[PDB]
Amino acid sequence: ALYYGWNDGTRQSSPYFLYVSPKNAPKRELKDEYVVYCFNKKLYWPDQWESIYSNFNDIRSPYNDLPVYEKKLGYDGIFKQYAPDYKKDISDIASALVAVLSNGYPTNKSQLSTSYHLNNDSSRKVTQLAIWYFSDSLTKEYLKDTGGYNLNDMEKKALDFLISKGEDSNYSLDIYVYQSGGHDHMKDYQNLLGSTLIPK
Amino acid sequence: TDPEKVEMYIKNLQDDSSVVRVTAATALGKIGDERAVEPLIKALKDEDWQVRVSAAWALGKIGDERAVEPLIKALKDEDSDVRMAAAKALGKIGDERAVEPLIKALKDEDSDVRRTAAYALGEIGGERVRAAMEKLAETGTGFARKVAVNYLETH
Repeated sequence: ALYYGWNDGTRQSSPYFLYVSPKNAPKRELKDEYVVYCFNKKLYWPDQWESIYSNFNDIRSPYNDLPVYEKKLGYDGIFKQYAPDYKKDISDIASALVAVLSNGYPTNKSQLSTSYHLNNDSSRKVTQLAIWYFSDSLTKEYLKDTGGYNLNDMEKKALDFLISKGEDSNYSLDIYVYQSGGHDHMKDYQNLLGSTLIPK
Repeated sequence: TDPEKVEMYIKNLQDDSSVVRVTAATALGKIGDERAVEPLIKALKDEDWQVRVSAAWALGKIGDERAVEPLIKALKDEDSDVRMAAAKALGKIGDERAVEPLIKALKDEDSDVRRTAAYALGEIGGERVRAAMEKLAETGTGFARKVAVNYLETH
C-alpha cells in the first residue's frame, strides 16, 4: 500500500503538520486517521500540499511530485531500524511509542485540551516533540529550552506527561517508509510514524 | 546568581555524558552569568549536536559579544539545528559584525535556517542591514533576494 506524504502548509516553522493520502486515490483529507508524524528529526520534511489545490489533479507540475511511502505495520525491530538514533536505554521502543500516541494527538485530544489546556495545534506539536524524545534521543532541554520551539508552560507540562507515559510503559502503530519522489529534495525524506492505534 | 551553581555547571560541561553537558549549558544560559561564556564557547565545539545547540542558545541568552566570532563559525556547522541556533543567538546578541555572515546564511540549504537568519538580521536592524539588503536586491537572487525586496518595502 503506497501513500503520498505531505505537510498541510499551515506551519511556518518546525514541526510541520503532516498527513498521508493513499497513492491510489489521493485526496487532501485532514481527518484524524491521516495525521502522521515525522519519525526522523534529521531528515527532510514532506513537501507541502497547498490548500488552494483541493483536488490532487489540480496541483501543477512539479509540485505534484510528493514523496511516496510504503505503509507497514510497526513493531519494535522495524521502529529501531528506521530510527537508528532511538533512545538507547529504552528496551521496547514500540510500547513507548504506542504509549505516547495513545496519550497524545489525535487519539487523546480531548483530555489534552481539557486537562492540559491545549488547542489541537499545541497537542499535535507536543506529540511530535515527545515522539522525537524516543525516535531521536532528543533531550528535554533541547525540546523545552534550547531548540527554538517556544513552548508555553502548558505545553511543557503536556510534553512531560507524554514523555512520562512513554517511559513508564495489543495495539501497534503504522510506519511509513520513505520510498521515492518529493520535488523539494528528491531523496532522504523522513520516515513517518502513524498516529492511529492499530489493533492486532 | 548562585556562584556555587555556576561553578557546578561549568564543571559539568566536562562530563562524559552528553546529556549532562546539555543540561549544564542550558542551566548556565538561564543563570546568565558571563563567567560561563568561555566554557560555553568551548562547548560550541562539542561532538554532540545537542550540546552545540544548547551552548549556542546559552551564549545568545547571556548576550556577550565574545561569542560572536565562534557563533559565526557555527553558522556553517554540519548540523542544521546548530546553524539555526547560532543564527538565532547572533540575532539576540545584536552585534553588527554578524550581518555579512547572516546574509550568507540566507542561502542555507535548510529553509528554517534561512528564516532564522532573516529574522536575526531584522533583530539587528540598522543601516548595515539596510545597505546589505539593497545590495542583495540589486545583485542577489533566490530566497535572499526575496528577503531583501520584502525588507526594503517594509523599511
